[PDB]
Amino acid sequence: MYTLNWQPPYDWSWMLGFLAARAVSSVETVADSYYARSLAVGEYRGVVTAIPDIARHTLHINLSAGLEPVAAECLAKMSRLFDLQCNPQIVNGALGRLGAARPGLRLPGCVDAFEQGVRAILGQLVSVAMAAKLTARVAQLYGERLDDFPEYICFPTPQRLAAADPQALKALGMPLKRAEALIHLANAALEGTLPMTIPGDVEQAMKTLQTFPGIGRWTANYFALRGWQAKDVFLPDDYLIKQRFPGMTPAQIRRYAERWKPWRSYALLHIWYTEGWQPDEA
DNA sequence: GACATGATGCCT
DNA sequence: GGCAATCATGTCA
Ligand code: NA
Repeated sequence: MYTLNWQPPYDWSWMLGFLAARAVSSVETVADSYYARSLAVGEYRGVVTAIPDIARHTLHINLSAGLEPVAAECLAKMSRLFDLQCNPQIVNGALGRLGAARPGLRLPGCVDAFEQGVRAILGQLVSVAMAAKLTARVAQLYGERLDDFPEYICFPTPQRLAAADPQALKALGMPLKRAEALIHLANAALEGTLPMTIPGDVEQAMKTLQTFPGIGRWTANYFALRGWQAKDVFLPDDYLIKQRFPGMTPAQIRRYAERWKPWRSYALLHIWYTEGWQPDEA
């Protein structure tokens, strides 16, 4: 019913492929031509479907009945998930050769910052496939099924996670520190200690998110990128990044990444998806 | 089974 | 730089 525009080029197969690898069973459904998932805007809940239209560079958003009242907030969420604000002619004209290979590359955002936080935490150490299994387990155990769309389940809400038993989450296959971290993150969301949208001083914000238990530099940086759609952050502590920077240490990688300001976030994404990439020997 | 390795948090 | 950490895989006695 709703239509949003985007500025070509846009690589929909990469975006959907990125979201597919991380899809939580019963929450999201990712196809080649569309994306769908349960969605809760406050006491309102339902299913959102995003169907791109490469031809007319338009994204069609469909909403089940229960979300109609809060349509705009739903559109705002899909626009942050799919990064429709992106001006590729600017980012590429800044990353040079680094982006030449994938010009329609976008920053996968999120639909709800608290949810992205959960994911960030359970995305530590393990592979993308195991973090996905973990998040599915947490969802099946703490989420709520939709009334009118039984196949779907809503992602666990902060209140429910704040009440959870640490051991109950642990027994799902995660370290206790990780389980406790989720419980603390949920309590921050409950009271508002968790910035739900990008703040004025991202750096200072991350610095504070780093005081929470179970949340370190990788998690806060990753959260900022995905949950706040922050455009200028790098993940030097990332397992695949250290592998892209053979030998170089995190701090090194840091000064080296600076050359990509203020689009470091996009650079991280291009480097993640450039199989044999390596730094241009200084 | 005792290890050790693959895929972040946090302390000294 | 080391200790803690979970599930999955691969050695080795
Ligand atoms: Na911390």
